[PDB]
Amino acid sequence: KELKNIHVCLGGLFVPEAYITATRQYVAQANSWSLEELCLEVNVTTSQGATLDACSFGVTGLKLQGATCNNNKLSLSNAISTALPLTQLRWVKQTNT
Amino acid sequence: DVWIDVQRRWVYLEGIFTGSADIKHLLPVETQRFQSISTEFLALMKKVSKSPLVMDVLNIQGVQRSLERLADLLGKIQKALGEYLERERSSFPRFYFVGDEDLLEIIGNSKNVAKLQKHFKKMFAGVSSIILNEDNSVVLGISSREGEEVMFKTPVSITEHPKINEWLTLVEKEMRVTLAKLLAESVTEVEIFGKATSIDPNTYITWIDKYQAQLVVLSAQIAWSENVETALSSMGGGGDAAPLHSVLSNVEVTLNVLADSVLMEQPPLRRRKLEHLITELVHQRDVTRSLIKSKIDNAKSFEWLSQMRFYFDPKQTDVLQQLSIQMANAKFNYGFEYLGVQDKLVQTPLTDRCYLTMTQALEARLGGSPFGPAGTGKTESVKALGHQLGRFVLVFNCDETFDFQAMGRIFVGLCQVGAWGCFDEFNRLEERMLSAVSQQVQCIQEALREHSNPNYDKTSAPITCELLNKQVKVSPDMAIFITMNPGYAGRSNLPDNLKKLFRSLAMTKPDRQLIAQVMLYSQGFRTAEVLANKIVPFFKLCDEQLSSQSHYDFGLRALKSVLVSAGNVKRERIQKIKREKEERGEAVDEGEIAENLPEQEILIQSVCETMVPKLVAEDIPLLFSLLSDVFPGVQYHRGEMTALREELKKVCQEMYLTYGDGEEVGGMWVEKVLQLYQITQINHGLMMVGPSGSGKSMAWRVLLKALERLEGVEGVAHIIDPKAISKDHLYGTLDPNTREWTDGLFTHVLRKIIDSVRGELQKRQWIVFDGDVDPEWVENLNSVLDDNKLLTLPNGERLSLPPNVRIMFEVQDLKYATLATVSRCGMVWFSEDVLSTDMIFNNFLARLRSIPLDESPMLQIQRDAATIMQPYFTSNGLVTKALEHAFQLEHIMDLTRLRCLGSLFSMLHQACRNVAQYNANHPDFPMQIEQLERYIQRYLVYAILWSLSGDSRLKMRAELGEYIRRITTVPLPTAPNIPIIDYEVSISGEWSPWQAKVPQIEVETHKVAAPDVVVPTLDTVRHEALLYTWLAEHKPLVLCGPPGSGKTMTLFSALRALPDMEVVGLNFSSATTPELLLKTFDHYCEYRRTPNGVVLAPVQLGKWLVLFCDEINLPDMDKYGTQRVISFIRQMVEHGGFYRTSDQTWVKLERIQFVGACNPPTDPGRKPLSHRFLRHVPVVYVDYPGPASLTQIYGTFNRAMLRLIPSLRTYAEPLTAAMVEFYTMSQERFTQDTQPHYIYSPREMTRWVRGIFEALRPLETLPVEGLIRIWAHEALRLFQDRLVEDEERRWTDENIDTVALKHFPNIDREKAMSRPILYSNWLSKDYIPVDQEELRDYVKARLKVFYEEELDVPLVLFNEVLDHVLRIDRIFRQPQGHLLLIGVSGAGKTTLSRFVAWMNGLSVYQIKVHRKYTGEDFDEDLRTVLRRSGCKNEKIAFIMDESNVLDSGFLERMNTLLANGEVPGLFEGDEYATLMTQCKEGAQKEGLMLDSHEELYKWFTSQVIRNLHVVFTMNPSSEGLKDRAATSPALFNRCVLNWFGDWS
Amino acid sequence: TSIAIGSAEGFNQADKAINTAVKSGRWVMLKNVHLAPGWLMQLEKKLHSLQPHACFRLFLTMEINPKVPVNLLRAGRIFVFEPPPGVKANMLRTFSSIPVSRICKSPNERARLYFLLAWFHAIIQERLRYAPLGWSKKYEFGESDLRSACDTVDTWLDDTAKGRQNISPDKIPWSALKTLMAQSIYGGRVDNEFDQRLLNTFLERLFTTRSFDSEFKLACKVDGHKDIQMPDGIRREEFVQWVELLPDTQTPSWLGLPNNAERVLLTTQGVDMISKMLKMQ
Ligand SMILES: Nc1ncnc2c1ncn2[C@@H]1O[C@H](COP(=O)(O)OP(=O)(O)OP(=O)(O)O)[C@@H](O)[C@H]1O
Ligand SMILES: Nc1ncnc2c1ncn2[C@@H]1O[C@H](COP(=O)(O)OP(=O)(O)O)[C@@H](O)[C@H]1O
Ligand SMILES: Nc1ncnc2c1ncn2[C@@H]1O[C@H](COP(=O)(O)OP(=O)(O)O)[C@@H](O)[C@H]1O
Ligand SMILES: [Mg+2]
Repeated sequence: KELKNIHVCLGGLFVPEAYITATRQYVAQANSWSLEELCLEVNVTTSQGATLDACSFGVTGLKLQGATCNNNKLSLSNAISTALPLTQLRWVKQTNT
Repeated sequence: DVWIDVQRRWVYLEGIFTGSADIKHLLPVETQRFQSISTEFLALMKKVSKSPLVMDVLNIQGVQRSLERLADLLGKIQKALGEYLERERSSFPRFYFVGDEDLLEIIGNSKNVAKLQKHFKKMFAGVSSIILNEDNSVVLGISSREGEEVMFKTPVSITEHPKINEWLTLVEKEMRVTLAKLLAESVTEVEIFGKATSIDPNTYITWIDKYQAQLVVLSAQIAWSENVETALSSMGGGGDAAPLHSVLSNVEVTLNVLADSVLMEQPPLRRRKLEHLITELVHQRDVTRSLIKSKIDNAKSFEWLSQMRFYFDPKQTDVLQQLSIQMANAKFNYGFEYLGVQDKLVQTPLTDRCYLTMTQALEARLGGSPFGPAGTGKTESVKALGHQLGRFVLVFNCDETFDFQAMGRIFVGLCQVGAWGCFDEFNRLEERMLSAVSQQVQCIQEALREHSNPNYDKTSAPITCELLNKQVKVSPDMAIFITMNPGYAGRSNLPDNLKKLFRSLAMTKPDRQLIAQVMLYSQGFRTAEVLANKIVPFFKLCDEQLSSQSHYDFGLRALKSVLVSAGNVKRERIQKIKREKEERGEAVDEGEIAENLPEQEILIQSVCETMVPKLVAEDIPLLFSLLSDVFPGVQYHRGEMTALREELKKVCQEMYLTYGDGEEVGGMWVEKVLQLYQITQINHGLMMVGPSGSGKSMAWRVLLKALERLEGVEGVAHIIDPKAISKDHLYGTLDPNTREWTDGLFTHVLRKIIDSVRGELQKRQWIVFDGDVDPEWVENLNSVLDDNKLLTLPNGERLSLPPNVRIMFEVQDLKYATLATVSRCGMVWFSEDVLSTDMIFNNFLARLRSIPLDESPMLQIQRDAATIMQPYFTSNGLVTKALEHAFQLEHIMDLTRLRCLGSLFSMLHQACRNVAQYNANHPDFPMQIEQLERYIQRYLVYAILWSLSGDSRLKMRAELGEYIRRITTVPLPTAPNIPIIDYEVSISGEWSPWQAKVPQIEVETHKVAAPDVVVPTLDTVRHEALLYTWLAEHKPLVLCGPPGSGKTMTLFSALRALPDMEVVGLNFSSATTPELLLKTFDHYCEYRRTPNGVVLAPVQLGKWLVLFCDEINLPDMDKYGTQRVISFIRQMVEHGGFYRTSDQTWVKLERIQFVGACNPPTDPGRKPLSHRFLRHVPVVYVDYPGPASLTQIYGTFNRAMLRLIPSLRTYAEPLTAAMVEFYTMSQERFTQDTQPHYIYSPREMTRWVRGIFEALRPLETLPVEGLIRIWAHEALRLFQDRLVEDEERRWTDENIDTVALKHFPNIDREKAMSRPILYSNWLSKDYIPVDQEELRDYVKARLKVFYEEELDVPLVLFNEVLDHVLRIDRIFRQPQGHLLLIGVSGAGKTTLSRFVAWMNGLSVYQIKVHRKYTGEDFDEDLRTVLRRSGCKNEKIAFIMDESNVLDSGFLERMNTLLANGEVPGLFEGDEYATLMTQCKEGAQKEGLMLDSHEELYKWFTSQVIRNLHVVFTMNPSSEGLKDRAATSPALFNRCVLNWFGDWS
Repeated sequence: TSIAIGSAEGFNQADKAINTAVKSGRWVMLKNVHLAPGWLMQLEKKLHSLQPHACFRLFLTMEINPKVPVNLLRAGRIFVFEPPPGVKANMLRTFSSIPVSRICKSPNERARLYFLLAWFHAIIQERLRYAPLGWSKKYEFGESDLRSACDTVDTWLDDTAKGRQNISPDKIPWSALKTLMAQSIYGGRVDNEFDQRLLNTFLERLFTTRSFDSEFKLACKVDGHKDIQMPDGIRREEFVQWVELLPDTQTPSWLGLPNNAERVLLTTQGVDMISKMLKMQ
């Protein structure tokens, strides 16, 4: 149960794509959905000031190249890279809209 | 030099003329010329055979002039025949795809057309055979491989056109014409089928059945193209109501009819036609939907122009020009080549991009180069585009043997025929060959460009290009395509001038979701979209989540194998439901059957039957969770193969193997066998991957036997070690001069299966590759293991793989294969857990209880022993626990379970033989059950100790003994400190110490430190017994240990107790190949053709041959981690034979065994042996004798030595102590870390004793100080001569003085340690010490005499020169005495060697090396030296410089010569006969009357050993010395290294 | 006579061609001579002891690799060929390569299309200097792509304008050119979804009817507010003069990249120049 609420650094994992697949599989099993009909949406918030629901997984260490994220909206910047404090990966059903 | 050539020319010309009886009708004048030539040949036959003497026939006049005239005539007629063949190939250019002999066969067999049927497959895309009447005089039509046929509108009459070329050309032309007319009729009918609101299914199926699978799809595409063009023309007014919706609705209703057709049962051809039409109409529907969405209202809009559009104009008279294919601005005319029934590719957004790019390349008159990763549709998309335009597409699998000439011939054929050439794996060519081929490609493309100009007219000169110094007509239909897998291993880089001749296209991400949706839809799967949307993300998630293994592949080759299996499973389930309805009821409604069918269950079954077998143990739960999530609720239960399980039960019973079901013992292995059976069912290319000793070989052998007994089809297996032979011998060679193709091993096997002379096509043929896989040899099998199922050779030949042949690889890892090989084969993963240790124990006990050891009281002894050993060979038993503990100790080699188990089993067989010998020696009182029980239990403990810790040092053996004592209940020795490893088992059944077998001996004074003398030591008596046990079973074995440990002494001491075994010394170096073993076989063995096959046995009857390999782990590993010679030996040990590459014949070994020796694989230059090779060879670790053992061995030698002078009798113990102490300090101080040659072993301790003995032998008496002086002199000569730095020499000298005064306190220091310790037999008769000044004067006088008779170069004498000449003179006075002088050039090494050789009466031989010097010259010089030294008894100082080494072959030959004293392969042929004659006269002169060749060669070897002295001089390079320590290992353990260095 | 090195027949043909040309005065080019370093010694020795015709020339095309003999390098004149150093130099090379008669043809819009193609090619190649950022991998955008694109422009302009002196900018087959350049000519090398996205962005931005307006911006905000303006000329000479009067102030913003893309590369190049000056003090 605690492994869901730990924020991982995708750069520090040997196989981050396996982590993404594992989180997708967790969300699908928990909600009795199908794996192929799940899409990913990203919400960048502050590490301390964040809430993880049953479908959201926190990820740290993601660096944004050539842009800044304020209020989950992107703007171009002259900085080489901008650090994203905490990236929340929420798995939701595909809408096809 | 003329008779052989003329004879050969006449022989093959006579064969050609006689075999082709109809060649005379069309080659009249040269037929008469050859008739006259044959009359002359008959006259020669009747003249020369009358007198069978060379002198009787060279004296006859008119023979040489007539021979030259015949040679000229033969050359002229051969040229005429070649020019005729070229001219006949100019007409009907399709003959460029058949061989010269095949073309001649076609020429000679024009009367009988039955023989012509086997050549139409390679001269046409889909014409398998022609259709003929009963008269075989008129050509009615042609047929495809699937049986589909087209009937000619006007049949071609052979009688009216007797010549082969004319009627073949007419057959091709009529093929094209009849296909055009059939297309016109089919288009007329499908046009009626178009523009209709509803379609009658019966009429549509009738039309589908009427026409060929090619033409129905072509007509559908046409009709749709004119429909969309007309609809867009209607909308061209602007704002018009769309009739494109009508076209879409027509497509949808026709697709509904086709989809309803595939549910119900259809003939296979009509099913394939329906599948092709479904794919095509799905593409058409998608295109029409895109056009509707984009609101296209113009026919000139690029959204319509970019598509492939067909425009049919039957009114035009020309056959090629009725139909025109257009894509963007590229226009093509349909080739109307009969393509048979091909498999169609879902046209996806990437086959549409590929079509566009490749057609743009074609319109630009330059080739196309689709590139990307593996399994992306590159070859198949090129082939599909070629079939779309009706072109003849030839696929070539390129490799490094596709040189300039082979590619030139291929280009000539493509140019003349007018075909497309798909050169797959093209970057597998050499970079220089790619650069050379770019010129031909550029010339062809320039010819195409000049053809394309409007100024050119077909009535003008034909368009030609210069290919291979000839003008070749270039057809405008030619295309060149190359598919490359960039960045892959084994691939080259294309030159930049070659890349501009091709239009590249990255094909990296195939649209897998569409291919699966369309593939399932065309197979009758209702809800195919859902299944595709589940199965493609499933494969993506399997790729992402599962662990990274070298044999894993989840690409389009896996989807395509899963989808095909899904279709097959659905068909099988429908048939099963029909049978069940027949059993219960009668109503068989196919609509209801298709409606209520578990399609997700079928897909899961296919996934489990294709993807599960390859998964490792920790990945199976992940894939099953992925299946349960992607396909929730759907579950599949594997169907039991009850009949196959029973048949496998019988096979395992007769093969002493363990069978199990599910969770029973052996259940996993049987499951793996069933998985292999299924993957065999679905794949024609196979891999059994898994660690060594996991059950793969037994799995496929048991499967083959069970399939033979279950299906009735005989199973034939051809096991090939691909890396034990060169790729030239594996696939074949093309002669660069005469262009003559010689079949390889695999090529010969496949061609033999295809020919089916002995019914090989009716048997189940499996070609097993039991060896390592690398992208060099396995990628030649890319076109074989693909969907082309074809082996293409550089000489243009193509061999289709028959449907009954399976290509199987049995490997232990795939870490060097690229993803191009992994993606094309169905994997089965055999973990070591599949074969449990209990199963191996059961197999051993069953074989012991069934197979007698002698060839029955022996079987009764075996059964009793097996009954006794049964309790210990159980799971969680003594053997299992001991093996588990043994894996925690450290061994000199990587421990494997089966090496230990094989050693233990052979040792137990030797125990049974010991009991049999005891019974034979006590006929009155045979061994009873109690004595047998005690002996067998104690011997089991002893064998476990020696098989599980034999290759480990003393501490690890003691640890294993202690653990066994802790865990076992067998009686054990009660000694408190002595380990169990120090005990043996007497036949009475009691532990007896090995020390009772170690007696303190007294060596004879003349046998002191002799090569054949072994002082008995505990380790010697133990290792001799172990080696006797392993050799008596003829088991291969390896002795491992430091150099000088005593491995060869132990082996030769153990072989002395075996009188029927003769050892042959083989010295491996880094350049060793199987050729050395083959030369040894040629010299010491002979091939005889037994009725069971060819058998290689030693020449001497009744004697076993032992091939002793001195350095078995030196041979170089290629860039893919394989030693070819080690693979050869592993093949000879596993399968008991090898393949003779002369005629591709399996040769079975008999009375031949192998023994290897090596330094530990952690030593520099030593490679760890393969786990598959180490499985069969037990390893015994022979370590250096310790100070106590050294004291014992050399104490006996010194005691034997000091008996020469009785006054020195009391000094043996302190002398031996001083020797041992100084040797130990020298070994500790100077290690191989500092310099490569700083290797100190008991060998120096032996040379020390021998040197002191030789310096003491002639003296009548000597004081103690003289003895210490000799001791110190030998210490200096043995420990200081090799030292590089002066600090090392100073340390050695100071510590020599220290040791001498420590162990000999009451001696005169000055009279024994006077620093210039010089000894020489030059001034006196004996080897007494010499003083420096008198020695200098003597050397000065001898140098004056040397100048008078030899080199007149004056020399300056300094003390180092005197030291060096004394050192050289010491070596020149020894048997097999070779020198290695290392120092700067110009230091006097060669001059001093020559001068000392002049004193010692040694002839100086130096090889005269120049620019044109090569291997044969060195071999001839070696033969001259060996003949002079051996046959003529001449003492020769063979001085050789490192600059003379122009090749590694020189060093290999010198390695063998320096070690053995004889080169086995040097004298062969007439040279061997001359050598043997000369050896006969030489032995006669010596006084020995020797008759047999074996004893003459032994005498020759002894003479070469005694007489030839090799002096090797080299510069003191740092890395060069390390390189030579491996290239020529004998240079450092057979030569005496002397570091001259620069002048101080 | 052009001969590709690598085969024995190639060496024989090279020897024959050189022997014939040193007397007749023909030209001879041997390609990929870096693949036969041993034969280059013999070729240099043959050339040194020779008095060829006045007009004889020997061309040796090779890749820059150390296997080339030093003596051959000293005996001949070295011409390094590499990507042009900037947008201006690249466009100058492009305009010099294409013949004048090809650009100046029946439709007066052909010159503008060729200029747009030259600008696109220069922008595409100049982004390669910034390997992770300008593209995702070092694609081989070379002269073959430019020639194929010129051929496509010629073919489709000729098809749309049947010899007419003027064609409306709307009537120009923009979709054909964009699709071909993104699918066959330049998009063939691209094996990445995002690189294809970038190529499509560039093609839709540059190849459109608005490119014939007088206010068209080749590159916006190249430095602060300044931006590159599309030339308003209609002849090849006007476009070439616009290229020659380009400022010598090229920044990554001309390529659409951020101006900080070159900072690390420029710093490393300056340090390397210092090291090279010091290495041969
Ligand atoms: N079902 C079985 N029951 C008992 N013993 C078996 C069974 N299958 C194989 N063995 C034995 O176990 C050992 C495994 O050797 P096997 O030939 O099966 O392995 P392999 O996979 O070919 O390994 P390698 O790669 O070294 O050739 C052999 O002694 C074999 O006879
Ligand atoms: N018990 C022994 N009796 C005689 N010589 C021994 C004994 N133990 C070691 N040696 C000496 O050890 C050396 C072993 O040489 P060799 O058999 O060539 O070893 P290896 O095969 O390990 O290179 C010889 O000098 C041999 O005399
Ligand atoms: N002690 C010496 N006095 C005079 N010349 C010497 C002496 N040692 C070597 N040389 C010279 O060495 C040359 C021969 O070289 P050589 O001895 O064959 O070379 P290397 O030592 O490399 O085998 C002659 O010119 C000879 O004069
Ligand atoms: Mg391919």
